[PDB]
Amino acid sequence: HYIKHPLQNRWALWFFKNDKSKTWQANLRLISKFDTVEDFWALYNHIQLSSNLMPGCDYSLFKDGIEPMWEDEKNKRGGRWLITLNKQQRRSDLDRFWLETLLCLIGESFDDYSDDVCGAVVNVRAKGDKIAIWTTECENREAVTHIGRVYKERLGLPPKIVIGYQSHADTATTKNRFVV
Amino acid sequence: KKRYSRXQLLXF
Ligand SMILES: C[n+]1cn([C@@H]2O[C@H](COP(=O)(O)OP(=O)(O)OP(=O)(O)O)[C@@H](O)[C@H]2O)c2nc(N)[nH]c(=O)c21
Repeated sequence: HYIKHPLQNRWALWFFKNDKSKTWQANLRLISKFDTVEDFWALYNHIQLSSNLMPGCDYSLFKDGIEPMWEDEKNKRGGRWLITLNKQQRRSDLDRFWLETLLCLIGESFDDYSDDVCGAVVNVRAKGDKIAIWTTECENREAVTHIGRVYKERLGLPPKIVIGYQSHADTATTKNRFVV
Repeated sequence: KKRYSRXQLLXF
């Protein structure tokens, strides 16, 4: 209890402020970095909930040294598992899904495919909120599909409900490379 | 290597 509990990885929380007068990259803001469980909660418990963000804003949680953008060396050959949520329940459920996603990352829930995880992003959007897990290599089928399945399970989505993975290259130029 | 379950993370 008196000693801090180390995480496997150091993580960085980023915030994207919707400001149309600036370039996309200039609207990114590094909030803080942490590498223990206690320091995660100290950060999480004292920042604004996703459900209280303005539309067009994002939070991103990425491994230290990976910027939360397509162009990063660790993202550019990769892709995302994308979850698009109904608007009605944002007040009720966005925060829960985002926290569950954060806990998957920091707890290293993806087993032997932890190295493939880059981070996660929540987009607060008028057309529907999105949460996604970003991975490093779209060609790594085993890793991508394991991460997908574990993530789907941790969100509680049933067997019927299929989610899709798309490469960042395809998004930035959309079909699913993989589904689980 | 360093893994935590959801319940171990939440009890903090
Ligand atoms: C994640 N991302 C988003 N953008 C820019 O922000 C725009 C919106 O991308 P968005 O991810 O915010 O999706 P949104 O829901 O707002 O719109 P969608 O395209 O209909 O899903 C993109 O068209 C890019 O101009 C990005 N621009 C750069 N350079 N790098 C990135 O990683 C990046």
